[PDB]
This record gives sequence, C-alpha cells and structure tokens, in this order.
Amino acid sequence: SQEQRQCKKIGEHCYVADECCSKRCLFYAAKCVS
Repeated sequence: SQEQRQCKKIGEHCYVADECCSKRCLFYAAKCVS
C-alpha cells in the first residue's frame, strides 16, 4: 500500500521533536529543520 501522512515537515511549527513527524524539532528553532 501507499499512505501519505505528514505531521510536520521542514519549515513547520513544533514545540518538541516528537511533535515533528521527521523528529527534527528544536527548542530554539521551534521548527522542523533538516
């Protein structure tokens, strides 16, 4: 199958890493960063 689900990609808002589907969130950046 092929499912397309995204929580928060690069450039999104998030308070923690868990909040970001990519797990690239930072307390300073507050946004998913590569």
